[PDB]
Amino acid sequence: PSALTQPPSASGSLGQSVTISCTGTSSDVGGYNYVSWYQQHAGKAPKVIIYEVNKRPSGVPDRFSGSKSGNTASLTVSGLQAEDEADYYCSSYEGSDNFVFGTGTKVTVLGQPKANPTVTLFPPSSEELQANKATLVCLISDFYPGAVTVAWKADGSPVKAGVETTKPSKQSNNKYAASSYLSLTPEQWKSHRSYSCQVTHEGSTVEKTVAPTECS
Amino acid sequence: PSALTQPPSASGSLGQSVTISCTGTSSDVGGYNYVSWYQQHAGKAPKVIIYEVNKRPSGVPDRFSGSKSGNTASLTVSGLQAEDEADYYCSSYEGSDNFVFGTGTKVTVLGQPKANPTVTLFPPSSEELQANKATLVCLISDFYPGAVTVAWKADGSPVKAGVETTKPSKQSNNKYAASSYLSLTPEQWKSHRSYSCQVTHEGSTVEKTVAPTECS
Repeated sequence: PSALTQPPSASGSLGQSVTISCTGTSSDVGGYNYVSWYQQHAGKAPKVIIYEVNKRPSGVPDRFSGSKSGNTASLTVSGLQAEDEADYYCSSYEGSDNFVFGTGTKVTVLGQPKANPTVTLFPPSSEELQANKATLVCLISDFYPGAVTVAWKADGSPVKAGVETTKPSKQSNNKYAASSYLSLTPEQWKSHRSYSCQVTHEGSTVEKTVAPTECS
Repeated sequence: PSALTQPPSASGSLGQSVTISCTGTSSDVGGYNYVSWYQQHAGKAPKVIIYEVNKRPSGVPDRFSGSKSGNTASLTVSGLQAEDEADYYCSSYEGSDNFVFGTGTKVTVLGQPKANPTVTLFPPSSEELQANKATLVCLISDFYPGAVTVAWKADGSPVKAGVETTKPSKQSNNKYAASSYLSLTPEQWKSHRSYSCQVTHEGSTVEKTVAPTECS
């Protein structure tokens, strides 16, 4: 048997463009015209962007393009914008009711501005307290690239315990977002002068502090 | 569109019959009797394991039952093997220009006891408002298996905009954790009576309700 052959790397820079290969055989891509191009975000829906070798779906943007050339179908995504980072799989009709897929391509943009994160600290809410538990959410958002560390602090002295810190998702703007949490008893909470959230990105350190004051 | 609701996570032990749904919004009910179940394992690509409602593609093992009882496609793995662990996306071709995939269902083979999320909602920090910002963060912790839905409400109204759910991460306790933020303008924050955060997970659903209150 066999798959379909794409190469796993189509890198380009913004404004520019990229040109992905999907090679089949005269049994799938060669003979039938039904070659489709999926766009897929990390472990999210994929969707049809190209379907009958090349044609526009309506709500698919104006510049992903498909080509056929023998055993080979090609997507050329012209003009490159950030978000085009994805995984693009092809599909080729075989016969006797069966569709076969590709190795897929991870697409990468370059020249995307780097961002130092917005760091929002959240003190333990009123009800959290009424229930008698306390949690601190450091919301580390809007960064790029996706390397960022987190540290919490007792009071100057550190907190290397209690903390769970999710590691970085990607959002609607092709910028990354992560969070960190200190789970503590309100004892602990009302005991200390302040609890910090230190967040470290491409050399730019940020520290946000929280003191029992709140409004919550 | 996002027009085929699929569960966040399904799970069983080796031997359990795991049923999976694609519930379609209004549209072509009894109108696309042409739904397709597709796998994705980590790092592979989408093997379509069901076409035309109940039809098995070449070499799909008979375990992988399929039906569409009424508005609802229901795949059924009628004997869980380890390798069944995968994402599952349904699909519907609603007229040439329109291919739709379900939201996606993750199948886990039970490796820990099942553990429903602790939904904890944080309200805009006092200070943050002092800076004219409004952000809420729904924190979702300590769940298994790690595949969870999030929905927000502005007064029982899906807040469709400004939402940024992340992706499950392994916590040192070997359970998952996610978080959805919501960026807002102060005025809009006050101008709503309540805000809730509803997190769907394997039958259980948790919704946490929040409201504007002051200090200042």
